Amino acid sequence: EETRELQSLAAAVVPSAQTLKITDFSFSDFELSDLETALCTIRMFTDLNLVQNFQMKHEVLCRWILSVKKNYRKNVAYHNWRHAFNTAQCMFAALKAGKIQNKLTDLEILALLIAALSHDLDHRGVNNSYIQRSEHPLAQLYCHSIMEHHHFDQCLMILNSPGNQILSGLSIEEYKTTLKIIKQAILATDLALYIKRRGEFFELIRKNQFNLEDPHQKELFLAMLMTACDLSAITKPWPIQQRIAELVATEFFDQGDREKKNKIPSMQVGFIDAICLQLYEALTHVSEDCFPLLDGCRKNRQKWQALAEQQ
Ligand SMILES: [Mg+2]
Ligand SMILES: [Zn+2]
Repeated sequence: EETRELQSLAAAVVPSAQTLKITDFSFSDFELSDLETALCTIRMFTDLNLVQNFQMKHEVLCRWILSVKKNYRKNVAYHNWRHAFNTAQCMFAALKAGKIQNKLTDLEILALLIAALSHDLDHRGVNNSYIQRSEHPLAQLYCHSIMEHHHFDQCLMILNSPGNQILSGLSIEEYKTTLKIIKQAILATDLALYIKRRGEFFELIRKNQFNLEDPHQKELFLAMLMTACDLSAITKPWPIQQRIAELVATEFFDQGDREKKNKIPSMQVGFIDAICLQLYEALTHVSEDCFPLLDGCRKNRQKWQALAEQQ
């Protein structure tokens, strides 16, 4: 923890969302410093009116952002702070440009932004087995989103750390509700759960029966939205997506955790067809203004497929 970094961040001016380009679905962070990503994150909380509605003190929000960033591992090629930051930025764009904000309560928005920023906390890389030391070595197949429970645990620890309590201003009831939504939001990032619930979502939509007013359906939508944001690197402009695919590959093969480009195109096409395309199609139906995520995903499939056919 750099007291210098905190002082620096807390005293800095925070440019507008438009100046920071965070309202753009095509947003990239390659040109940004860590400080710049922290400032963008402050703007996200501010423009979603979370700072006002829940009386967050500036220094506390600043300290919390820095604690979150610090608890991601910089030696992990893809699953690091930049991934979480980008997941949060997609959530912001989906709520604003995507116009999903007016469809949710203030607590759901608050929880979704916190969850997006915290969903992969302390990730050690996909090529590194997550070991649950608190369970028997022969009985470690809970598969009940074990790593995600760990990410949530990390999130709660930071939310409760001295000087980092950004939810201090909520009443006890609001606090319990918010924690519950954050927890379900983080667990939703387990792709296994996404695949398990995909069916309902797609069916409900197929029959114009999707009712966001239904508590069960709304919870379902929040889970789908988290997945859409977690996977959004797949919708980025071509040069950015190539870079992001490169990072994932590195973490997977070169043990960027703690044959290649040649196999990447086929792999991205497969992932787009098996998981991504349908999700963004469904999201666009919920909110047409989310179309650019779908457009971006389709454009990338064609680019990767072309390379797959070897140019
Ligand atoms: Mg994850
Ligand atoms: Zn993730």
